[PDB]
Formats: sequence, C-alpha cells, structure tokens
Amino acid sequence: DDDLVDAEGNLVEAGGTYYLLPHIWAHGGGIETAKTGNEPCPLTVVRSPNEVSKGEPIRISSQFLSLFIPRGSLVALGFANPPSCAASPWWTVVDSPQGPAVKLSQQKLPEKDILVFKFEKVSHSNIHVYKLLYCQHDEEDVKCDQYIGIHRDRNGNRRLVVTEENPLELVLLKA
Ligand code: NI
Repeated sequence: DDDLVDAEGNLVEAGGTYYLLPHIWAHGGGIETAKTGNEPCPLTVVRSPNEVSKGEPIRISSQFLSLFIPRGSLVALGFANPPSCAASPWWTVVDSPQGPAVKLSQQKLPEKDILVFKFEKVSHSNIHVYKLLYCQHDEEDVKCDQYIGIHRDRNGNRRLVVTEENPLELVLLKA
C-alpha cells in the first residue's frame, strides 16, 4: 500500500505541486506545453528539451481523499498554471490518426476523463522512479495496461503519447 514518494524520499502530498523530471538527466527537462496542429494555444503536453528546466509545476490528485497518494490509485495530473485556452488544468488522452496523445482540453472535463493515470514504480533504481500508465475504460470500470512515452514530431516537440515500447520514467520533485 505504498504511497507515492518524491525525489527526496518523502511522500507525495495530494493536490501539491511537483516537477515531473526524467530519471536520466540526459533525457531532458520537466513537463510543459506546446501548440501543435490547429491548436489555438499550447494544448499539447510535452517534455522540455532543456535539461536545466524543471518544466511546469504539476498538481497530482488522487481518486481517493487522503493527504497522500496511494500508488495503486488512479491519479489526475494538471498544470498549476495552465494555458489561457485550456478549460481546466487536467491532462487527458485523446485519440488521433497517429494514436493516443496526452493533451490539455478546451472543454470542461468529467472526472472519468482525467482520472486515467497511474504511477508504476521501477524496481532497478536506488531512488523512487515511476513509469506513467494510461488507464482506458474497462467500461463501468477502467484498466491500466498502456504506457506513456515520447514521440518527437517534425518540429522537435517531445510529445507525451501512448507508446508500445520505451515508456518514460519520472521522479517527482516538489516545487
Ligand atoms: Ni531509469
């Protein structure tokens, strides 16, 4: 029943702000946004290519009421300071010709659409590192089997998307 642990070994505080950084420093910086396709503002969730950037502060909220996050629980992830055209700060997974992608929405969202993430601890590490799972509807329910990874588009944006191989890994650094 381990609760999530941050980069300094302390429990992640529900609703608190954290920087989602890669385990391997060489993989880039924190998570932020980019404007792609026909988007009116930055509604595409991406990983900063700047290794010194901590990216945007992210709020992690649980499906359960608690001061902490029970790692086996579903979580919603949102930017503490979302772009202007986003209706709310929460990330969602949207279908596309290229496959499911992590985005921000112009629409108000129902809990079932944002409470679709789950952190999965990686065993081979001295600190607490987590892969990020996406959990689609197992209909009245939901199931966490599909991982989140990176896809660099033609312009160099490192978009967070559902991937088959090579899931990203993260450490949660309290802002
Ligand atoms: Ni690793």
